[PDB]
Amino acid sequence: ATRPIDGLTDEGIRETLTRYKKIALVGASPKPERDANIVMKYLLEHGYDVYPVNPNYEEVLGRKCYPSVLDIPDKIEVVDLFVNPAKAWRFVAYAIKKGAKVVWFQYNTYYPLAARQAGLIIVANRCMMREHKRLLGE
Amino acid sequence: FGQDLGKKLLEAAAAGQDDEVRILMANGADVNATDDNGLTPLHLAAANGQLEIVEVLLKNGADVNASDSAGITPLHLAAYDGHLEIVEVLLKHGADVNAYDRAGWTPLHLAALSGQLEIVEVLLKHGADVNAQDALGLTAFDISINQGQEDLAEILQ
Ligand SMILES: CC(C)(COP(=O)(O)OP(=O)(O)OC[C@H]1O[C@@H](n2cnc3c(N)ncnc32)[C@H](O)[C@@H]1OP(=O)(O)O)[C@@H](O)C(=O)NCCC(=O)NCCS
Repeated sequence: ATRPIDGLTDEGIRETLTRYKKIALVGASPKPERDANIVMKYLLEHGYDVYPVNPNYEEVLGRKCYPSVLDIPDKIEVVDLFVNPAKAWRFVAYAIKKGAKVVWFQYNTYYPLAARQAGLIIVANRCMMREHKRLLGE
Repeated sequence: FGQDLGKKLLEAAAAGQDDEVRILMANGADVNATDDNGLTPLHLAAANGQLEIVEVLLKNGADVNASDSAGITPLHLAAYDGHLEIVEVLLKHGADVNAYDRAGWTPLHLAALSGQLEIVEVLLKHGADVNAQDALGLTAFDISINQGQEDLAEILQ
């Protein structure tokens, strides 16, 4: 059930994890019950520049939180998605406008209208935290 | 303020809060509210696999065949995300087994795409068009074969 929906290899995964530091995190939040919370904590803790995106917050984990991706001042490379499958696919389009190189769908977030829209490189049904732990972790 | 109540209904449904959905409903919120893109509480409850909440939305008259601006319906979402019980119910309450989204996909194309056997079975049972074609002229048959699961293609002939 944790089966990769993309067909990249982990040389491919090591690459994005390794060359890209600029991460937009969509669906970010202060709730602990949200998986987005722990993952953001973990990214921030391992050298990534993480900008949270959630219009229901001005701020998250001590970082200015933005209404939209278009809203972020500096460059972004990777868009990390924590929203509903009925919803996530819409961020492909925004990432492309932003000039991003990757869109990452965390678990239960992907819906195939996203292939029809896609740079870019798509990651689907994987965790940025778990892949990091496995590939680069001590 | 119905807007606030509608946004509250949407989240509770998506989150599977039985109790809460009861408070908003018995307190006036529209079971047929929508967000900016035409999503309804049923879409979100079917996406996330919240069965009992799917039942209570339908009993109180939620449109079973509501579509967003990309032409997506609750039956699309329940079939791509593998929620069978919810498929069974949706069809019982009249879901259009052959609705097309923006990409031109039906719920059959979609069950094939993430490879649900039991959900392919129920759809063919309820009259699914095994020769429906998407924007690229492909069928649910072509698809599972691309993906290498002959048995499905076998059942989807
Ligand atoms: C997607 C998931 C969060 C479920 O979502 P949901 O219950 O349907 O709720 P929503 O999809 O509507 O949104 C989730 C959140 O992002 C927000 N959000 C909603 N719409 C948004 C938008 N258009 N833009 C940005 N954020 C949005 C929320 O308001 C919210 O958090 P909150 O509860 O603090 O307000 C859940 O399945 C999940 O966490 N998936 C990934 C889990 C995973 O990858 N874990 C890995 C462990 S290693």
